[PDB]
Amino acid sequence: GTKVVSYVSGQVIKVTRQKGIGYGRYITIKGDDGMYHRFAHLSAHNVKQGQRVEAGHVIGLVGDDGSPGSYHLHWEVRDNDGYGANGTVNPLKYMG
Amino acid sequence: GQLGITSPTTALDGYRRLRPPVVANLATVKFTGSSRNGIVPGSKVMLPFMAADAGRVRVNSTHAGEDIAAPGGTKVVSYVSGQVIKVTRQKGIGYGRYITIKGDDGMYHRFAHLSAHNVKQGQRVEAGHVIGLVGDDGSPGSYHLHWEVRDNDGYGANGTVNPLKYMGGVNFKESSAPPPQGNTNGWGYNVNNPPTARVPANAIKLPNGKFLVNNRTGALGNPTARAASEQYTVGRPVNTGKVSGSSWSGTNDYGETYGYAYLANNPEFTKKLAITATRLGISAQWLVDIMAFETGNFKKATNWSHSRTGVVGLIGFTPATARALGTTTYALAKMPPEKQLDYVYKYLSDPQLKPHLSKGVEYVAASIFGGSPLVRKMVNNRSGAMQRGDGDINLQNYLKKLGRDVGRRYDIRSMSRADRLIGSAVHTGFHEGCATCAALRSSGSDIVPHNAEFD
Amino acid sequence: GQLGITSPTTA
Amino acid sequence: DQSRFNSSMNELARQQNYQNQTFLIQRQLLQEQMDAE
Amino acid sequence: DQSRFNSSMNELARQQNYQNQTFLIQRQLLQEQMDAE
Amino acid sequence: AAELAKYGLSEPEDVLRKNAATRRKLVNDTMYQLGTQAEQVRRTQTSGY
Ligand SMILES: [Zn+2]
Ligand SMILES: [Zn+2]
Repeated sequence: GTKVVSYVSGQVIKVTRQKGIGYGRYITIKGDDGMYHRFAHLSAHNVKQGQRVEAGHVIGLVGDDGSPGSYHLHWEVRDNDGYGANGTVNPLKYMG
Repeated sequence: GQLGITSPTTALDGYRRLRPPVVANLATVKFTGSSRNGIVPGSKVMLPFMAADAGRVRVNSTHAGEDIAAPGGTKVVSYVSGQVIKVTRQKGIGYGRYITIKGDDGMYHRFAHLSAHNVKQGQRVEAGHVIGLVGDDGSPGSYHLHWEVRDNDGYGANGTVNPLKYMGGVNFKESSAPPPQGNTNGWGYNVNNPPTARVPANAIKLPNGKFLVNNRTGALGNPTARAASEQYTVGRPVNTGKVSGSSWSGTNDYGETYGYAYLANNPEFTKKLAITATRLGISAQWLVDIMAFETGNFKKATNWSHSRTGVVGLIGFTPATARALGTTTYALAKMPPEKQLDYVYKYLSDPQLKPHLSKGVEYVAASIFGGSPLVRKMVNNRSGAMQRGDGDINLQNYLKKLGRDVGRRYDIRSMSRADRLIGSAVHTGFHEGCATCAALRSSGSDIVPHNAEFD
Repeated sequence: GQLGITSPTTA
Repeated sequence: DQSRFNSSMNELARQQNYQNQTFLIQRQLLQEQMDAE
Repeated sequence: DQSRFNSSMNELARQQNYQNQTFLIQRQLLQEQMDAE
Repeated sequence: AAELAKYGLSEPEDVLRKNAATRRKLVNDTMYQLGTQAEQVRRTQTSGY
């Protein structure tokens, strides 16, 4: 039930759903810092495709798509809008 | 695939035409011993002999040319592509029967002490071309090949380079045969979740995620390696397996590329294809393979002039099919594949086709190939629909060519009996036409017992 | 760059 | 053009490395023959 | 031109080995002189 | 018509009549340029020893 909040101001690129293993409910935001931020494994979306979100905007709720019973948030930072591991940066090191 | 030397200098009437006498594999020798003459330890040298003759030739542990002792009758094979300059005979001491080839690498290669010639002066020979037979002009009783490498087309020792040292330091591809086709139940690529464990590309893709590298076999992610000769014997030869044509997990994963690069570079198309496959109740792999074959591996999806009969689209939309769907062939060709997936789903949603789609890959292939009457004939007579009597455009061949681009072959009931029976031969040595032998040699492993995989 | 290599098996 | 230049540079570097390795092997063999005498 | 450069490098290696080959004779003569002394 | 145009004689009679000498001259000039380039390549083929 906790709310995922965008830490950077940017434009929401895509709000879709992938059923199965990875990226249950994922929202991608093109931050003003030049890096793409992805929040996956969500329960519901509060933003819209092509919407400009400021810092502190509410994005959505956390989900349990990976491990039922325990809720978590898949957080990933990229320099591109791809879907692979080629271009991924560790979010903790990046925010440090 | 350019057999032989691939150095960055080679980069730049009414009668039946026979294929040139070119082989697909070449002999290589790796010396781990201490028998040293100046060539770097542990290097691989490409001999001008056939790969099947690699074990029957010797390097002979004083002149400007290397002598390779080979049994009488072996064929000398050109390792580089070039132009044959001169083919003559010098009777006496040196260069009994010699053939000179101006290789594309810029160095002249001379093969002397031959028995007969198979090339002609001024003939362009590709890599792997058969040049001639070995001779015994020097020492009668024992046959050998005088091999010499030069930077000029002279006749002296001024400009000679040791063939072994020269071959040690050049970039070459020793094999041009395709890797064997088998089961890839585990050799799958997911763009969202890439595999954690990987092996060098020269490995053999065994079923269920197993592999064979450097005479050692194991599983992906498992550090425990077993000897190839100990586990794979004559009783249980190396079999690449087959993919079942009616069994699947029941769920289609978004981003599953199934070994196809187009699905990897277009994740939106992969997602849409997974949605369509799940909606149709069929495995995504079957539809992926069928569309890839029908479009030449997704390189001709939006081509509206390649087919002279007017066939375009992911699944090969005929003008009659296009009219049935309510559109035209040109419009179907113009739309992107993501949009064409909607029309593929609409065509496959036909109640004369949809109920039978989930029964296997063969039903989907028949529906896409012949349509409703082929599916009805399959339902009424499963064996009759897959007859191999002449035709050459029957459904059996269509199912045979499915999954070729990625190394997948399907084991379909009432169809693969001939493939299983014909391919049940066990090879204990090297054979030129066998792809498994070429893969074994390329992986660095010895020739362990394996099933026959010809083409 | 793009992901993938030319297929070693014949097309 | 950039890819071609990179390939040419890599080929030249590996050729020089192979030549240096061959020279080192020749020197080692020369030393072994010296020790033989 | 690339082939010409490769041939030039090969000739350089050959002449380097040719000069290096004198080392065996020099060592043998040094051993002979040491035995004589 | 296809195997006529394979050689280049499918044009109308007047067009073929007006375009004979110039066509032969162009063929000769192209072959002369090709031979000049071939001679240059062969001449540059010299041994360094
Ligand atoms: Zn996660
Ligand atoms: Zn000889």
